[PDB]
Amino acid sequence: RTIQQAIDGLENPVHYVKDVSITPSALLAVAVEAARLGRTVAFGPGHYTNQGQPFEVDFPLNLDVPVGTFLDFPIIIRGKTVKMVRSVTTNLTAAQCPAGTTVIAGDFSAFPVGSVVGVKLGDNTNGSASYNNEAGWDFTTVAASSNTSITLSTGLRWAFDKPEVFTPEYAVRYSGQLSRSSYFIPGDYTSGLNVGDIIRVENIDGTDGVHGNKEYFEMLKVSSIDSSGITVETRLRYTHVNPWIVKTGLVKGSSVTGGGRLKRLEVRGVDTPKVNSVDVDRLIVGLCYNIDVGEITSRGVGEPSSVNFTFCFGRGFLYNVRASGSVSTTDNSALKLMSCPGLIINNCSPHNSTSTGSQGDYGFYVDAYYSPYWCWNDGMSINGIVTETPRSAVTRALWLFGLRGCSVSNLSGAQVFLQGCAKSVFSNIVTPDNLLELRDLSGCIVSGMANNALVLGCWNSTFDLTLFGIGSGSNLNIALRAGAGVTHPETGVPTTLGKNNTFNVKSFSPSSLAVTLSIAQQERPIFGAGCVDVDSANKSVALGSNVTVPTMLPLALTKGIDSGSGWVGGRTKGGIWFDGNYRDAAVRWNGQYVWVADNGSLKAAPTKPDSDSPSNGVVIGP
Amino acid sequence: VLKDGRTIQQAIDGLENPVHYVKDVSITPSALLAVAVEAARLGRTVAFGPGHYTNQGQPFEVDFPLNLDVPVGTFLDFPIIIRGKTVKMVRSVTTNLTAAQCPAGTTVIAGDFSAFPVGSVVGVKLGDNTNGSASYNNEAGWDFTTVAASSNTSITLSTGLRWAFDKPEVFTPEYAVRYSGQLSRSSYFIPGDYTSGLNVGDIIRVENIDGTDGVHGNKEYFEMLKVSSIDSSGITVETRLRYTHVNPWIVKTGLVKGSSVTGGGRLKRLEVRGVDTPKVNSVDVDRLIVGLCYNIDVGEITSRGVGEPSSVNFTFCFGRGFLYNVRASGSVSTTDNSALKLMSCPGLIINNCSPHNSTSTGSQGDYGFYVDAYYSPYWCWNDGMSINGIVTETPRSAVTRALWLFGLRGCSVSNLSGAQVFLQGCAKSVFSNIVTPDNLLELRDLSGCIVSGMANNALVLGCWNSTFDLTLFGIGSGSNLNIALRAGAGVTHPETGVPTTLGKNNTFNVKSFSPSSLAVTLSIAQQERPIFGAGCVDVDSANKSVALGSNVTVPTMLPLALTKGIDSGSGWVGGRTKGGIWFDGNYRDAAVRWNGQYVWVADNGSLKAAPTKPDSDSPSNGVVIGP
Amino acid sequence: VLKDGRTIQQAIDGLENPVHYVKDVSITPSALLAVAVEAARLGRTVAFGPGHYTNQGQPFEVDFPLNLDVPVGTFLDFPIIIRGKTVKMVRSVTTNLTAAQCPAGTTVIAGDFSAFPVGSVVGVKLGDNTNGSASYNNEAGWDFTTVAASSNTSITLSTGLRWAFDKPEVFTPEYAVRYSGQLSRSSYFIPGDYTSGLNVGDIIRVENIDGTDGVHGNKEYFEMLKVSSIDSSGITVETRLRYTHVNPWIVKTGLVKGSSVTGGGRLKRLEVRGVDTPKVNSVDVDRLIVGLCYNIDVGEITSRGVGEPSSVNFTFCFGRGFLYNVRASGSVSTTDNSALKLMSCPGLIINNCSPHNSTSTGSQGDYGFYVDAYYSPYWCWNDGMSINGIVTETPRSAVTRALWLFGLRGCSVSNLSGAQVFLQGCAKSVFSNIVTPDNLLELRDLSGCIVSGMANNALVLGCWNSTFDLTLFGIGSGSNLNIALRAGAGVTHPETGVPTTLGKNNTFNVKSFSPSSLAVTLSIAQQERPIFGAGCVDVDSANKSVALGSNVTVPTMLPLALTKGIDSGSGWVGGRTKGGIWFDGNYRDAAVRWNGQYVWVADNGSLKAAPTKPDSDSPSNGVVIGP
Repeated sequence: RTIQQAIDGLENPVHYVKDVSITPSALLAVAVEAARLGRTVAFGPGHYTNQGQPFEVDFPLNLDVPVGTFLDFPIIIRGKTVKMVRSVTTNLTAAQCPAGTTVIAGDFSAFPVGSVVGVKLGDNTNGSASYNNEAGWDFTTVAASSNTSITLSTGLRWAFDKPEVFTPEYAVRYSGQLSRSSYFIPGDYTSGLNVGDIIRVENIDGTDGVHGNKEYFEMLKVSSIDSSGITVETRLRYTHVNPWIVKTGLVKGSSVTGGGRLKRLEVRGVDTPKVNSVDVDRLIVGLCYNIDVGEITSRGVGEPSSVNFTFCFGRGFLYNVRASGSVSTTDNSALKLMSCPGLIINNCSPHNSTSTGSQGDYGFYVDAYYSPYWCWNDGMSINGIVTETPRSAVTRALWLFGLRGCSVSNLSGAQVFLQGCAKSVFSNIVTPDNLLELRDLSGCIVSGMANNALVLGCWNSTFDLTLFGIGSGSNLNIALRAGAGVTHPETGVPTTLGKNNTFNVKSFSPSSLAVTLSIAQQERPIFGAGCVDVDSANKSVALGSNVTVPTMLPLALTKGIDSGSGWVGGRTKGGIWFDGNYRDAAVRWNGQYVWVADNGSLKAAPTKPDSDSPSNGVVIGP
Repeated sequence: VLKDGRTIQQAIDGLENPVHYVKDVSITPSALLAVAVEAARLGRTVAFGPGHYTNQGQPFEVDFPLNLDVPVGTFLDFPIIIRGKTVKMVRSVTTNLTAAQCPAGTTVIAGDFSAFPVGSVVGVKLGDNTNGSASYNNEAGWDFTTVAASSNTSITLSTGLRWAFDKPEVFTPEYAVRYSGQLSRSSYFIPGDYTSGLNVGDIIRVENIDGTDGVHGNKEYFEMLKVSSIDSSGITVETRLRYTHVNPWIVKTGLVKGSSVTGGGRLKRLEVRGVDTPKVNSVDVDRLIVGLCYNIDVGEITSRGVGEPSSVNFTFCFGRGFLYNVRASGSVSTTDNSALKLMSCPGLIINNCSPHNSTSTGSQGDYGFYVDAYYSPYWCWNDGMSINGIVTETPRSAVTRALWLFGLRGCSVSNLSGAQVFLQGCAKSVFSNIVTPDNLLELRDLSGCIVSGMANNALVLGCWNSTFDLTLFGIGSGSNLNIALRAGAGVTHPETGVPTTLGKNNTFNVKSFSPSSLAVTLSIAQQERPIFGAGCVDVDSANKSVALGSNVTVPTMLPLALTKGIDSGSGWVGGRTKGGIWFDGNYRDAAVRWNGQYVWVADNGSLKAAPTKPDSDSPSNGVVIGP
Repeated sequence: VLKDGRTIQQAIDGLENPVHYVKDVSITPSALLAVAVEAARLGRTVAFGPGHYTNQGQPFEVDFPLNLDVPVGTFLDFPIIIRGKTVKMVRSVTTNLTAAQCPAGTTVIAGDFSAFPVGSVVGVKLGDNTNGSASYNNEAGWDFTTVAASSNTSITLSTGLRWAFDKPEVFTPEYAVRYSGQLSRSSYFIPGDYTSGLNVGDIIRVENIDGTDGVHGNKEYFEMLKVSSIDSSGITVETRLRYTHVNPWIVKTGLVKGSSVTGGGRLKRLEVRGVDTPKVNSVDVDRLIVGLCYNIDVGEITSRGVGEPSSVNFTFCFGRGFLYNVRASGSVSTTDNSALKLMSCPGLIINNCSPHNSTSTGSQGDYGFYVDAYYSPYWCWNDGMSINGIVTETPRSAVTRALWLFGLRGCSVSNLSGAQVFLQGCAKSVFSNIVTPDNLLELRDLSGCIVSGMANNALVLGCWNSTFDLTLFGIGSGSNLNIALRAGAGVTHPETGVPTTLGKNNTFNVKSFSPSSLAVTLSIAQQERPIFGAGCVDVDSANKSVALGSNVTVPTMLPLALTKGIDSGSGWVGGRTKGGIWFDGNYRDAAVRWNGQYVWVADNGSLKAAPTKPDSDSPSNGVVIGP
């Protein structure tokens, strides 16, 4: 009967998964068939648990997950970080494969002498920050191989746990410098690369990492190629010296949308992933290009992060994200980004982060160190981050580290830490109940309002702050404290004195204990014309150890200011116009009030004159 | 008949009419309700075919999740109301009484209350059939107390009603407990044993009684919170408290678990009330109301209005919400209201709203955008909002005010443009990138705020510890006639509620570029220690640069670039500095003008003075003050 | 084999081939049009199954609403053009005349115009087969006049054509009336009786003739407005007028009522022209053009380009639009153009645009982001836009300028980063959070603007009543060699159009941190009353702090933190203050450096001077000025 066949077909659309009991292998076959067409797999209502197994694909996945569908199992889309011809896994420990290792045991017969070989951490280890390698890739050449060992031509830069050793499909050493902001890489790569391929550029000898470190890399998409060189779709973010150029195998697109719920989604190694309008309890996006992720909610799964983004390159968008429910024992964050240059971030609202010991679990954290790598967060635009204090002994809530050339605005709710940033603007910071902590910023502009503030180090920076209170702990009774730095963020030079920082502080604490500004370990601090405090305070300017060339413009501080011969005042052409008579052009100067009288003479008196000729007045001249 | 026993007719009928798809514009209200009930059983969407649906003219109301897909070509032309339980109740009695029959302080209410046990918790709300009245301070209030007596003809409350109630509805909460002590703002753990009534995922109402953390120090305010863990020692909530409460009631709500409306089509009227995590996105809604919800997500909305005082409202939305890409218009009011109106939505991120075509009939206004903290009786702070990107136009009204923000604290606000802004009664907030060059900028009773941008002219009333960094292009035409920036008296400190008429410690950095020969750059009255900063500029066509009115004390000035008259007096305070100043020049460019002299250090090191600006180091009208 | 009328095969065939689902990539252009016409009757979507559709290589053009659902896996690889009527017409005559044959001032046009009555309104547009030419100032112009003579061989216009036209098309509008007098910007009511030609919901074109409210005071500008109410006394419009018009034409348009393209898939080329409220969202569009639309909503778009001078552009969009989350790339030009290009879009909110990979072949540029107000002949202001979040990179071109904003007024702009910004010919706008530390920041002919952020170095040309608050890290390498901030001559005031070479009353607060021994912090010429504010800073490695060039008058300085040479002269003006100053110290830290002396008040109250900074209160080189 054709009618029965027709109705059976109508009741069971291809590409519509509606049986929660679909086997893992049948679900995989659905996804394989959809990918041949490039179309979506859609789901009917229900609670799907996939026999408790992860569902992993290495090809494009386009899911429509509607309201009423819960995909309650791990879904992992995983492309190839480096495209490989062969690989040998290993169970050596980091102690058996320490930094500088050149000989690795295993069956390496098929690895030709002189070929390029790469080494990565095994897929069943997280490595360790203790030997500075949780995410590292190393490239070198084969000096010798046998069915018992391989000899590398240069030693491994870091220790590896469970090293996996492989031959890249296409990997070439560049001789010379690829400068940041370039778009053309000279050379003949036509034997290995095509338009649309994504390459990894792995620095070896350059120093354009955070703190001047040499471990960093970036991904780029080839937009043109000929025998003279390749052009890439976005300009280089970092300067590389003698890098490796390596072909990746990122998956060509993937998407997850629809309004339903996913327990755990991992999107790794994808070119142009989209994740939008879903509830994802745990979301991980890593080693991707041109991401677009937004309108996401995430309740967490009790892991140290709930949503994180790692090594995302190109021009990404991250918007309208509510993330929560993370629990950590070491530093981590509900919403966490690590080295995502060029990303636009708009409107993130994290909350309910918890730490169970002595370290933090932040609401929002942008970090540039993922051992071994120190890739700058170059050129990010961040607007609209609303936080609350972690449920933690650590009250820090929002932490930005390793940003350069970034525009940052509208940060509110809980304690902000800005650390190790360069040439960036941070405005509309609104955290009136909290400390604002600032460390080792170079050429930054910081403005907004807080309870109290701490500046450690910093160079050529401006701090334009309204402060409502004073410190309670290491900054006890001080509205703004400045102290020693540690490291210049771009050069990595150890540096304890801050230099040339401008302070425009309006301090409104009504406490009789308040010390408006307490400054130490600073060269040429500048106290600007915008400084204000009120006369209930205890002290206006306390200068401590190692302050040199302190500089002041006329301001509206009301209580004690420390003295000394090193003060530099304002400088001007044109004089000044003291526009007044004895009433309102009397200049207070040491123990006198000095004024020009109505008859043109210069006078002085030890108390403010109530006439042009007070009885305690004297004529200076003529 | 088919292999599974069904006839062909049933199989095609089901394919041509899926249970969750509504394509018949003539579907009855009862049949539509049955569709919605069945979709809620499966947690899934009801989708519509094209057509103009009127539901026999009837409102369509549900008290369970509704998830609608309303595509382009579908017009749901009937009210749709999703209504959860603001407080979960085990019994309730409605009355017919007016507010005059149930005044403030009432303890005895007529009706059949025989099932209300003495000593149980009893609540009173306005009936759903009244809006109350701001005239007795109660449009939205809830009161909780205990039963002191009950019978089949009246009930006696242990404490008198806080406000009068119209049509009071008297009820037993399913779970309500009185807390003894303070719950501080920014806490996340509430001590006590709530395990007999609460579970993880429940939403609770915390109703303040004795605390003063409302706007103006008022005692009427509340918030909602979601329970994230519970044990016999206390509950934790998934967002920290926004307000400090003292001896509050802790009350279990019955918010609906989710709901959504999406799809590209058009709805005449959508009310989303008492929903945990509602989503409304990518629809045209003529009248949208979202009220008493948690963790909202509303965006990509257009609204043409229905000629009512507001077109789009958000009221009492708690947790962490998003509101974005909204175009609203078409409202008509007789008393103050707004096309897009928000009342007490702490923690909300608002991005890109573009209201227009708002109209008022009388002497009050119909604003484009209004964030308000007073919804009588409540004064819940708009604490911790982030607002970016609001474009307004002048209402069609006697009142030119277009964008009004009241009762914000700890808020980051930026990018407000197009028509007249009023900031009122805000604290510890930043308002930047204000761009309203054709309009007055009005600022009243701000405490610890920073306000920057550009306008035609400006008015500062009161304010404490605030900074006004403004470029102004014109001068006032009415109550601020010919003044670029006027400062005058305040009314009330916003946090403490203390009546206060003098502003204090405000910084003014005003660049005033009106070319009018009538312009007065700054006209300052009723201010203690106003500070005229180094950023002040005007131009020498002005009539006057600084006029000082009544009750100005300790006026303070830093060296600046104002060019016309400045009022004199012995109370002026100048800038203070270490290091002296370097007057870097000789007689031509280090001559200091001082009263009627020019004073300079001559090339031989002597100090000279002359009554006109010196054209040489030794003018014939020069005098040596000394060597 | 029957159901209730229909055969079972009918029903099965209907279900296997639903009528609004296009799933056959072989569908003919005629059949696809018929699907679109049927959907428009219902106002519903056309949805596509997966596949690569090429429409037999034909453009697909409609002049009625189109609502497409284009899902992931669908590629519509052919041009799709939705085109409403810019002006509704009742007759039109096309010609093949060249611009030399129809020069500016032309009153007589050959052709069969026997159907055009003397005294009726006639309009002239460029033919649809021409682009015109900027060389005779007309790529987009419309002219309206009356018929003075007509016959089967020519028409005579009552007034000469304002510009030359190539292939002029001559037509009678359906409804066009001349307004006598001024329609002021910001108004909403247009007096007169238009009921014979207009209804609520119509969109009108207001074409200025005699007003001067264009950029540079030019007379060529127009806007579109939607009628929200009408009676016999006048019309009301949904949004207030953006421009002031004098003796304009009021012309009825035929904009299409709605259209939309969504769904996740890919389109080769989409042109949306003459549409009331188009929506384009969540699609990949290689080339996207949106022009002459009202209340646009375009967002979540990616565009890889087609190698044309622009990839995505918006022209003449009115009302209240949104543009958001756009990644555009792949443009290639030989004359100025931009990957993402906007021309005259007043009132538009723009949020989060990330253009890249733009290329130009010769001496002009191909920018990443460009907002322009000149599209010949028109100079319509970009009035009241809000722009936030633009990330650029340097074009692959000899021109390094990457982001160019021209002809903005009343705009709030923030968060511009990544590559070289040019702000030109803007008025009464704020531009903040500019972060381009590797690049020149170029600023020309700004009036009443506030510009803040950080760059490598900066150039200010002209400008009036503006503020430049900048941190600079380097110095120029070419035209601005060795200078951190250079100021020079302007050209034109942007609002009045008055030719003006001197800037006036600009405030410079520059913090310059170049460590180069060549650095000149400020090099100022062609400026009246430049103000060097109290926020200026440099470091003492620099060569020079302030170099004054030709035509600097009334240079004004407040006490600041510049450390190297400042040019001298008698025209310097210092700060002004009430209350004196408190030099709070003794000989150590209240010594005033003054010409070649240090002056201080000694502990005994006498005034002293010494030629070196004093190391005691009575140095051996000191002198008592007086007691």
